Amino acid sequence: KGFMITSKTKRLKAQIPCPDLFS
Amino acid sequence: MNINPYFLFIDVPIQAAISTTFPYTGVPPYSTGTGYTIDTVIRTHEYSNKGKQYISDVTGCTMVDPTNGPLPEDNEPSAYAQLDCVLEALDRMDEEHPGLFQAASQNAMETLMVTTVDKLTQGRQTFDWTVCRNQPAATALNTTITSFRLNDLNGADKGGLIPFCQDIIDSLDRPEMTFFSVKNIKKIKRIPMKVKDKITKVEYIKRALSLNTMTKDAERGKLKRRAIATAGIQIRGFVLVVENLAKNICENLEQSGLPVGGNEKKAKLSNAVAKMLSNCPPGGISMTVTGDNTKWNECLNPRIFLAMTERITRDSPIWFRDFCSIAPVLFSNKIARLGKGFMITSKTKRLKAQIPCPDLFSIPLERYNEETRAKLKKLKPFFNEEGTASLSPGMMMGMFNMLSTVLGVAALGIKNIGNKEYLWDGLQSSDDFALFVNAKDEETCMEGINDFYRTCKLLGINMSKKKSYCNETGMFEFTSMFYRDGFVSNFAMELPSFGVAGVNESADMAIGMTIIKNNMINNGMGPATAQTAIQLFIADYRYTYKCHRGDSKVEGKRMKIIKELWENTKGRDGLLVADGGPNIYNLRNLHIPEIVLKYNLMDPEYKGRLLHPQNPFVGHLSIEGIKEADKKMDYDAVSGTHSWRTKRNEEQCYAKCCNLFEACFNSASYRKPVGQHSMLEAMAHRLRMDARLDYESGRMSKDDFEKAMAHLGEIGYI
Amino acid sequence: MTLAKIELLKQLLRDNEAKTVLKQTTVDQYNIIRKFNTSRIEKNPSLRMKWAMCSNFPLALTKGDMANRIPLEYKGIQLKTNAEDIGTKGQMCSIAAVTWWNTYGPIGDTEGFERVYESFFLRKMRLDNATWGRITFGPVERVRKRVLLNPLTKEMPPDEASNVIMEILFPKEAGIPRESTWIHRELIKEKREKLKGTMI
Amino acid sequence: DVEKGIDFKLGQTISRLRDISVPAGFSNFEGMRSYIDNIDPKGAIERNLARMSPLVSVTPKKLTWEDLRPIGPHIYNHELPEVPYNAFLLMSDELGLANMTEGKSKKPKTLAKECLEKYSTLRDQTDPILIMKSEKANENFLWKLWRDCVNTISNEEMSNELQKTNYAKWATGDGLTYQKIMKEVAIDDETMCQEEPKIPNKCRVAAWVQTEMNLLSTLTSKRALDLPEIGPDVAPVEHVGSERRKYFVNEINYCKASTVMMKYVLFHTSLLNESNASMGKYKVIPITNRVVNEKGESFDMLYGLAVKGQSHLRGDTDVVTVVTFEFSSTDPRVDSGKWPKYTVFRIGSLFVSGREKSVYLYCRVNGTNKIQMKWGMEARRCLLQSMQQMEAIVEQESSIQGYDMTKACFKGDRVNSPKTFSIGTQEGKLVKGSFGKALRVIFTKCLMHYVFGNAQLEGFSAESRRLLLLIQALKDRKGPWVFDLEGMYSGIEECISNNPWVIQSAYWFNEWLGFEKEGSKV
Amino acid sequence: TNYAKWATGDGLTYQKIMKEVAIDDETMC
Repeated sequence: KGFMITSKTKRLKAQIPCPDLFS
Repeated sequence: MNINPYFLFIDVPIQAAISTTFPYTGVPPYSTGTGYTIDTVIRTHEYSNKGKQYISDVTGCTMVDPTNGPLPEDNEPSAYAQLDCVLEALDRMDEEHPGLFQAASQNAMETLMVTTVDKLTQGRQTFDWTVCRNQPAATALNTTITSFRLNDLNGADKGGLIPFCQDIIDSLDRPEMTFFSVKNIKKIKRIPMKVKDKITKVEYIKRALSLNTMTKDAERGKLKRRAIATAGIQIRGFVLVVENLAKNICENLEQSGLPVGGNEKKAKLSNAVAKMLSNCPPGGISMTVTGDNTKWNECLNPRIFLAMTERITRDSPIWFRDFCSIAPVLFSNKIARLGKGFMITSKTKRLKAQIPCPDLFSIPLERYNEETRAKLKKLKPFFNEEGTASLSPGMMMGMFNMLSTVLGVAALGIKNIGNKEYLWDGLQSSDDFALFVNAKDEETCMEGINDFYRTCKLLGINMSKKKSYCNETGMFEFTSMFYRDGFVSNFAMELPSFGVAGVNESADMAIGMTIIKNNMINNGMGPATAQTAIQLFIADYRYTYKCHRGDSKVEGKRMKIIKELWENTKGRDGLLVADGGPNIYNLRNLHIPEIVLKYNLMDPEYKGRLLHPQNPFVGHLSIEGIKEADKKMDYDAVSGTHSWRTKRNEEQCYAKCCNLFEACFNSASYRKPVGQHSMLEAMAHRLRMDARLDYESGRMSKDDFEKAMAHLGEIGYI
Repeated sequence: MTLAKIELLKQLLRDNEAKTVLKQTTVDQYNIIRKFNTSRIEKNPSLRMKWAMCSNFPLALTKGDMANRIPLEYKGIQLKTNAEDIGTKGQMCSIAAVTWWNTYGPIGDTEGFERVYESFFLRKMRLDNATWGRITFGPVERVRKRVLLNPLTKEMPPDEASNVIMEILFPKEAGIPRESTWIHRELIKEKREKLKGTMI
Repeated sequence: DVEKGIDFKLGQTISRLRDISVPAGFSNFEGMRSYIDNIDPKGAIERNLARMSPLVSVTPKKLTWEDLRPIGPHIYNHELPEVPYNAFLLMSDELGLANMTEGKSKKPKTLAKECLEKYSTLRDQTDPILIMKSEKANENFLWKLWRDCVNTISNEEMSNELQKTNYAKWATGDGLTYQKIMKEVAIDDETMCQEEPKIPNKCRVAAWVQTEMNLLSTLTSKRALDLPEIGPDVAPVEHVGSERRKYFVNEINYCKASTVMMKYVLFHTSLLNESNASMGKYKVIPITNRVVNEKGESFDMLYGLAVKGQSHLRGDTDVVTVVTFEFSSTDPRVDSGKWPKYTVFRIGSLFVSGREKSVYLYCRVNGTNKIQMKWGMEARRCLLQSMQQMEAIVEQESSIQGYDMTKACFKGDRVNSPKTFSIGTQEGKLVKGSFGKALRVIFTKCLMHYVFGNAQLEGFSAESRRLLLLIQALKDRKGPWVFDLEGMYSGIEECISNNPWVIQSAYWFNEWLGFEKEGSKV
Repeated sequence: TNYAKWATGDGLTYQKIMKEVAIDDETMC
């Protein structure tokens, strides 16, 4: 599924898919 | 080289170029008002905190009484007005005028006995207690009338304002109070219904005495915001009567700038300055104080106004004296509503919530900002449990303009203190006063100015030592009108009036041209300026209604039809600017409606089509505004296709009853009907006569007649 | 229409509120009844008018047979709609139909304007035949005076003016002529004759 | 019944309220009524004054030139930051993508499409060169949003709405908003505090304001301000008016401030139209203008693009967000203090006549409301404010000598020299200026009074008018006296915080006051 | 139910966004 990145100040999350692991 | 616009004043006097100083072309300041309202309450109580503090046993709200209080020992604003000094000023005014008080009071009483309740429908938005909001005056009055019907209160049907005020005063004693409240029931949809609600006597008294608040956003030339207060319908009658009485008194007073407006005020200003210049002794100096009063309503106790009302009506019927003294009583025990409350937010969770005023003190004060912390720590003593502030002392802006002006004129007219070798007189109007002091030297001029300042401080009036100055007579400013060496420049501030009036094409055009011509007459707008104003207004008018010249290649829905009409009709000088016609208006003919102006130049087909006797775009009910353009400005227009109206943005009961009555008696829409009988029977008789006449003329069939008469008999009138 | 009037009256009376108000308020009190409108006046007429002119059908047309003269869409341009209305109970329309009416449609009568708008045409006549002269650029001394803005055919107080207007254009509802119609009998007959033959 | 009279008696609650609403020292309204009806004051005012403390008085002090001091000394201080450019659109930096057109008026979307079509290099530029990302905005968001703008403008479909509708939501920051909860949770929660008020920054005198004031007040070969015709002039008075009007427009039309004013008016008109027509969809709006050269060629100028957010607002004071991308020929690195609010690129270069000059795109997020949105289309009244005063000026001259001078004041004649005002300065030497230049200066002053207008400007002008009138009185030797000078000065100077026009007005006021002080010796 | 949403912390949940914005935002880690 890739990875998950998150901004705590904005309280936002998003999933980076495997094909986009270097973008 | 570095440009500098201020250098224009090196080669020109400031008054001549005063118009450019004012930034009356940008966006006026606009806005929660709860903070401002709380600050106003805080300041009002602070100025009078040394008065007598007691607790009202009719409502339970704290009251502060500054009248006859300690004499101020500092320049700070003081509401401690001495009653004896007020009565002395009133007595001096009475002596200086022949029975003016009696004449004014009698005329006020006479016009009051003739006034109807519906006069209360005029004005601006008013506080409605049935919903505890701000509603249009007409709707608020209608709702209060409806509510009164439930609690055995009547007099609105009786007509005149006397019964309405009488049963309003009665309502304050009913052990309960029933009315209809809006219930936004969930069904998901939120549907509003009427729910029969009841409140006790104390709650009703508080609601009647409450003063709703709003932010004065429309202001143009003030950085700091002020709060304007709207009162309920239960004070409108009394406030109206007292204001009319004060207007009657102040109109005769040559020292009063109100209610005269326009060139009349300039005439008064110039006449007064000329008078004072004439009256100066030989070699003496007549100094003019340009004054701009501040805290003009946060220092005026309503008790002083009660005393003024009683003294003004010294010789009048007891019933009228009692009636006209109710407004000062209601204002002396008023309560102030408090905006919508502060808003608290946490940024670590992106959360926010507005806190309603009743919950102001449900939160630890350590969470509000330090400024609001202090505000609430100071407002706690007068805070009502329901979420209102007890504000007895002082007045909110805009209520007693005439009465406050009369008090100011009373202060002005003393004209001397201790028989000192000077005199003073001036102009006063609703928080703006210009004073003139004549003496034999500057030192005595300022002795007189200081004496007048002290005397003002004895009535709650506190002239602003920061917004005022003094100079030699012949140069000053009054209510934003500048006088210098006989030249009174009407400060050009009517610029924000050249936009389309937004009522319809022909009416908007007539209003704009009349505005241009009136500005030319009054403000000295030069002919070139008027021509350019015509140009700009025509540009805006064409743009706003999507009707440019038919020849021009602009594209649009109506523009294609305008293009078609351009060549489908030969006479091209008769079309209207709303039909892409060429502009014809100039300075010489701003007073003529264009339809009559272009009547000769039109074509027979064009004038027949446009000026059709019947137009689906013209309706009878649309004629209401044909007289006055909302200030009620008179404009001259012509019936035609361009006289249309825009779409709209016990209600139906009254509305359709009145509409049907108008449709039956077409004369009603113009002049007040007369008759001592029920509307139903008048309509029934008129309709019976009309049906008979229609049949006898052959306009109605026999079956139609029989059906109509059957319906009328069912109505019970045949 | 009188049958429509009686049917509307019956339908209105079917509700008890209409029955109680009509039988309660005398004819004189009608004024008060009329003044109980919403008073939800537009806060900014300029913005409202600007927005409305861009809407599909801002014009509020009164229900009638006029609409049939014009299609609901002419030359691929929408003019009027058959959707019902609540504010005015009529139909909706657009300035396109107004411009078309100014272009084509029924041709009315031109007689009425010769006399009905007599004051305006007299203003134009006084302007056209006026003679201009020089311009004096020197300072002008002006006095503030109470002046009549517009000429009047026969100046009269407001009440007499209203009574005369009713006696002119409202033949019915003329009970007991006062001591004002005999004074203005010539004006009454002149205006009556002039305005006869109109449909405004 | 005529022997009875009206009956209006007070109930119980109202009577009690009247009883307790009597001034101090009374115990019943009957007592107050009797006291007022009977007691006679015969010098109560003097008795009260004879005891009131002598520490209360107007404090009358005569005002001399020395007392007047420069207003707002903090602008001089260099420790404070330079004032930034907070106006809605660029004024002296706008780059006009100009396309010659036969004269046909077309929809703004098609006009922008064609203007970009002419300049293929800038239309197809896709690799930006970030010159500066200001403080918070994201370069990726702004560049992608601008690319979507260009694609939408250049798309074949007439629709002018963003085709993404989701990237813009975060580019404009619409989603970065708090979520409102009910009062109960806020009461219970302890971390839900109240935001401290955000006061404006205390800045210093910039330099771009003066340069823009100079540049917007100069003639340009390009004219845009056009006005509708009026009817034939038959009276002599309207003939004189027409001559004056022509002499004025021949001067104002060619000043760049007129072009800026027309650009602002057109942009705000288009913004209002889009907002009313489109409520809850992101829109693309070219910043269009029309410019006629002396030869009569009606160029159409594209000055940039703007994304309009979601304007679904019932009220008027509600804010709607718009992001502006503006073509310009100015590299901000020359003066980075003027552009701390702008994230810019370098999207190429262009030749005007053979002299290559760069072309950058200034991107910035901003917000407006229906009130300012309307006033944008009412900004044309500046023109009127420019004419009225000058009209008065001319009329004054006409009062002196009989004939009409509008040709004499502007250009002069064989009997009277051309009228010259004092307009500027250099090296401490004040310089004169033609009548037309003075009219231009006044028009630009009015335009700036609009563009940089807010609460601070009103509070500054309406309160410095006091000092203006005091100086006017002093120049006429009226010997004006003042009560609390420091109060007026504090009132005025509590408005010079961050408005560029307010700071420059304070600076010019101080300089002119110094000039008046030095010239008062005579 | 409305109160329990914030009492239990269920309402304090981060918001999902499209991968394009997240990649284009440099503050998301």
